[PDB]
Amino acid sequence: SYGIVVDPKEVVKPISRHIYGHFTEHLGRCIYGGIYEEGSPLSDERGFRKDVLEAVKRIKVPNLRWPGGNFVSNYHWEDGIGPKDQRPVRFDLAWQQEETNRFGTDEFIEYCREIGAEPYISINMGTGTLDEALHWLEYCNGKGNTYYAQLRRKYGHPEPYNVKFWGIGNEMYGEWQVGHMTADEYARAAKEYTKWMKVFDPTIKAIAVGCDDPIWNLRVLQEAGDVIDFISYHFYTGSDDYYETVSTVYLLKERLIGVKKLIDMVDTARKRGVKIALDEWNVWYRVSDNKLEEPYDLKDGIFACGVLVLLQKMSDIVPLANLAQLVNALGAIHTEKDGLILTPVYKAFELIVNHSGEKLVKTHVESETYNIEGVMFINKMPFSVENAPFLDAAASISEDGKKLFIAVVNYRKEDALKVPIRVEGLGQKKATVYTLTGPDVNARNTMENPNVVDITSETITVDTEFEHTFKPFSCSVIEVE
Amino acid sequence: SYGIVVDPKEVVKPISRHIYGHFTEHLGRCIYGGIYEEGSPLSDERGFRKDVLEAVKRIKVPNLRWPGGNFVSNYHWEDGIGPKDQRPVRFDLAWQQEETNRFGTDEFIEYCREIGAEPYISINMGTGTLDEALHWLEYCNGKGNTYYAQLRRKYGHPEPYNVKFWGIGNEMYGEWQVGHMTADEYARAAKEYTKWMKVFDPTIKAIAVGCDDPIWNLRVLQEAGDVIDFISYHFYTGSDDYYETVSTVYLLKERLIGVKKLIDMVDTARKRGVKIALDEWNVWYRVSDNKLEEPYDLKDGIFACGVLVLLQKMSDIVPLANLAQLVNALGAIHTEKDGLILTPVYKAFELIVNHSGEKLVKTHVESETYNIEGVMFINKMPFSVENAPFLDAAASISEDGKKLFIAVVNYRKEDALKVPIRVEGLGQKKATVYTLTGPDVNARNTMENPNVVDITSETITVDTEFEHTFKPFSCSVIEVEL
Amino acid sequence: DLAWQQEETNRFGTDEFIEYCREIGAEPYISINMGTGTLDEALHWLEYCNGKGNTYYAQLRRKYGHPEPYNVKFWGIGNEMYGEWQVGHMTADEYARAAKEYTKWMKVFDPT
Ligand SMILES: OC[C@@H]1O[C@@H](O)[C@H](O)[C@H]1O
Ligand SMILES: OC[C@@H]1O[C@@H](O)[C@H](O)[C@H]1O
Ligand SMILES: OC[C@@H]1O[C@@H](O)[C@H](O)[C@H]1O
Ligand SMILES: OC[C@@H]1O[C@@H](O)[C@H](O)[C@H]1O
Ligand SMILES: OC[C@@H]1O[C@@H](O)[C@H](O)[C@H]1O
Ligand SMILES: OC[C@@H]1O[C@@H](O)[C@H](O)[C@H]1O
Ligand SMILES: OC[C@@H]1O[C@@H](O)[C@H](O)[C@H]1O
Ligand SMILES: OC[C@@H]1O[C@@H](O)[C@H](O)[C@H]1O
Ligand SMILES: OC[C@@H]1O[C@@H](O)[C@H](O)[C@H]1O
Ligand SMILES: OC[C@@H]1O[C@@H](O)[C@H](O)[C@H]1O
Ligand SMILES: OC[C@@H]1O[C@@H](O)[C@H](O)[C@H]1O
Ligand SMILES: OC[C@@H]1O[C@@H](O)[C@H](O)[C@H]1O
Ligand SMILES: OC[C@@H]1O[C@@H](O)[C@H](O)[C@H]1O
Repeated sequence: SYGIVVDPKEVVKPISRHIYGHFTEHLGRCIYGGIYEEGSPLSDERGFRKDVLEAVKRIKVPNLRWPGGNFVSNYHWEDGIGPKDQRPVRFDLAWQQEETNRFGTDEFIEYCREIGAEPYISINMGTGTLDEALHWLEYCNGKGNTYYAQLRRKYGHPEPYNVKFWGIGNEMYGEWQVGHMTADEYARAAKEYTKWMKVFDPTIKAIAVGCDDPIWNLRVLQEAGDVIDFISYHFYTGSDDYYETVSTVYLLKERLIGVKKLIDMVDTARKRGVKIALDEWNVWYRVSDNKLEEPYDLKDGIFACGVLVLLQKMSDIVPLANLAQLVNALGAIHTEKDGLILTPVYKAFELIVNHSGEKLVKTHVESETYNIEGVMFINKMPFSVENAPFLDAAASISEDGKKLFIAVVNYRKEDALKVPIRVEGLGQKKATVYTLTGPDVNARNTMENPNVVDITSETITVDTEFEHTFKPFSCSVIEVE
Repeated sequence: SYGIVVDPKEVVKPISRHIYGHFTEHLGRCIYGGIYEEGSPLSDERGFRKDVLEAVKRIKVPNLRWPGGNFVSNYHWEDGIGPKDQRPVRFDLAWQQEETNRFGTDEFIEYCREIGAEPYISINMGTGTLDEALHWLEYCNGKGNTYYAQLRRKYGHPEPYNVKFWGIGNEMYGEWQVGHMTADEYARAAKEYTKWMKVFDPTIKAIAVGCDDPIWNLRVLQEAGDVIDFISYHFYTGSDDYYETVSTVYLLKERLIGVKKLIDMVDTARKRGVKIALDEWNVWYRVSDNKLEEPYDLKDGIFACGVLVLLQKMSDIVPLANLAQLVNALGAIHTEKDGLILTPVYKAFELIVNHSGEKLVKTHVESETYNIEGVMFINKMPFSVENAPFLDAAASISEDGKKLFIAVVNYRKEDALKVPIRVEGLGQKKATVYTLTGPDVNARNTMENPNVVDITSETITVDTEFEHTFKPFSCSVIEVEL
Repeated sequence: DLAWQQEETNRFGTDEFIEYCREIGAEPYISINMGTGTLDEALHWLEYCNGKGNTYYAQLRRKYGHPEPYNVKFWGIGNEMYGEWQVGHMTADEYARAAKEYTKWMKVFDPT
């Protein structure tokens, strides 16, 4: 009833490196007090929190999304460039804060270079214009003599930033968004912005706004599916119950398959190979204010491990994903003036991203399954999932072919699971198992106790067949050879 | 590389018995000269062709759809009831033929009763009205003193017919349909007709029209997803090329998953458990006239075996399917005045429905796969399929738990496959393999040679592990006592 | 009659009109009713006039005295359907769709 079979010689498909993306919005203390804090003793002279930097570098961010989120739909990017003391203070409608614009495009790009991430910029389609977006693109990517390319040089960067990922609006369907649009308006607008941005720089990838309204999605695909590269999906989940939280990995799975099928049903989109960008996702159900400082526990970190494992298996369909968000706001990392906490959501990335290959290999998993009905998100919406596995895994190998990584999530709350594992043609060797778990499903890290939830390692002896006991509510990578 | 592991003690889900249903339209010689031929030396006292009747009983039809198809969207069911001599001759717009109406509701129900099939009636939403559909339903199902219930009694049938399946229109999106509608029109009308019909008889199942247009499907699910029970899907396929034909089993599979996910995306539909009725499907690509006598070959019968195995594994999403059509028109069975021909499409049904269980059990298949880019249907539309298997299987067990059926399709065009099969906890014993096969991919049965493509039986010995050599382009059922 | 507010006895009808046409040597040109009429009703008029087979309305023309088809060549698909004075008047989109529908099925029955 439980077992795992891996064939390292059978490569199924690449795993897109962008599944491990992140997102920082100008919301609460995400940016100001989070990644950035002028005159914190913990910041360098650019204002970057150095302790945050060290934690972000450790999870090897492939791409970073900015600046929103709801914020970008009332953000004018030119307010954020040039001599800092000359930048206007603006009232942000989305989260109802004064915004000083001291963190703006050039500082965001500097932050990306620092951490090694590809910038992923979202444009303003609420109060912004086509010209305004093309100017932002020209500023970042232009290598000619246009005014905004010159302006980037004048402000201290001769070389183009080459921003590759551009988000065509944020959540333009929602009544909460400034300048929100109907399906027809947004679909025509997404086609218009995308096609002209691509006339200026044909190398960019454009992410168009998707949601759960299947008519919305289809209008977007029908109208813009000849020029866009992704349609985005946002997924937020969770409740006080353990199984109700972690099972929604498998709800997310069905949601994604649905969006994929929509793409399949629009010839031009199916033919260009439009894909999905899961560009916002996390647990989010406890907090509902303008700071969103959700206190993640181990339960939430197991959900996060389950998503990363899922994306390794589905990255051909969903090559771009971005946890919402990096710091403080729905934060993987929580900061205080005098330190930081690494939540179990952070730990999920610290585990998977440091123990994972570039190619997915044939993995066949035997598992008991369960059915569940629960609630999710801040409004406690009911959902159900059928046949969610208690045990799930994905095996990957490194580019060179020297290392095998078997990630295993044991969702069982109540019991450890002894699992026979088979690996075809594997010698008999030593391997390290890295395990994320904690003392109970509501365990948390604090300033006082920063490692209640942490990754432990043990050496084990491995063969073509072997068994391993996986603790309850845990995720482990068996790193071999 | 190729292998099959079955666990007969792990029951995955039931297999809906309605996946093997059939469809007879008033099209060309499907009815007149097909199932029904008044005065033929081959017909009984009701005018039913007896040779056809024997062939239809052999495939254990679980439900039979009638009378269309494009036909029904200009059919007035009252034209086909009462003393046959007084039924009016009509010009059928769909297929441009005079319809004498000598085969109508009472004859159809009698036909269904004779073959043991549940009737499935489509209603006319092209030229018909709400009243007219209500009256048809009252005639068939009314147990009271209403005019139409009394009329059914008067014409010789006191007991109500209890027709369970009702088709809410046919292909109402297509410009070829008489009275075709926009999506918003049809979605509102489907809601209106279904809801009042269920006020008269809450026990019926309503099938609403779906297609390949996702906006159409979603209007229908959004507007009527609170009252309909199924959304229908039609699937026609085929080309001259062997792989282009059989691989579209797997195009269908993705089309179905598509429509299922549309249902998932409409909360009222999803919560009501709205399913798919694949209520027309076949190979159709050679003939384009008003008679549609598509000359099915073995390649086409292999596509059909592939669909039935697929439906065994997906019947929880697609519990109702109907091959189009039973006789002559896209015909599984082809008739002439002096006999009939069983096509390999008919043989697919002969094989699977006689050798299959009621519950699907755990079946893991190893198979090499292939990708293809082809054309399909009379207009040769391009399609592509990714990772179609060369080998597929579904294992099922009988209701009592005492017979195992392992259906296996070898799609390879040229080579036999010796496949290792494991059945968990099986003793060593004898079993029978029933195999639908023929000499080449284009083989056909004829009047002169009715058995070129047919089902063979042989004893083999099985055990917990055994092997069997499966002919190329063949389907087999290994039937085992447990 | 709603259009001219008169009692219409119908003592002059299709058969008398055709007979009048044959008397004067004119091709009949018949306008159909798209106000209170239906597609079936138009098709039945056409079948009565032009059918040469065994359809109910062809037989009906024979029963009333005229075994040979009338072969009416000109059919008016509606009259002034845009006008508010017309019974059952239509918008452009409604009339356009209906004209296509009536015309195409009438021509399936008689393509001449
Ligand atoms: O991540 C918080 C908010 O979630 C989504 O509703 C918005 O795009 C973002 O501003
Ligand atoms: O803000 C998170 C939201 O919950 C869903 O309704 C919104 O569309 C999704 O983006
Ligand atoms: O109820 C709204 C919830 O917000 C979204 O992320 C969840 O998917 C949606 O179901
Ligand atoms: O094969 C299972 C799912 O159905 C397909 O359409 C999706 O691409 C895939 O992830
Ligand atoms: O498993 C833990 C990760 O692997 C190491 O390289 C990272 O620094 C460490 O945190
Ligand atoms: O501690 C875990 C770190 O990640 C591993 O890859 C490093 O070698 C190991 O020391
Ligand atoms: O739910 C599907 C049903 O399961 C079987 O028991 C019935 O015969 C079949 O029609
Ligand atoms: O079965 C042939 C025709 O195919 C479909 O187009 C129609 O519903 C049916 O009349
Ligand atoms: O008649 C078969 C047809 O080809 C497809 O476009 C139609 O919708 C389908 O019903
Ligand atoms: O021309 C298209 C073919 O008719 C339909 O049945 C096929 O599915 C459709 O793709
Ligand atoms: O047939 C099983 C299909 O696989 C999944 O991708 C769909 O949700 C489910 O209907
Ligand atoms: O395998 C063929 C079928 O099994 C027997 O009952 C059927 O009559 C026979 O034709
Ligand atoms: O002939 C094959 C028929 O199918 C079986 O069930 C019958 O016994 C067998 O004779």
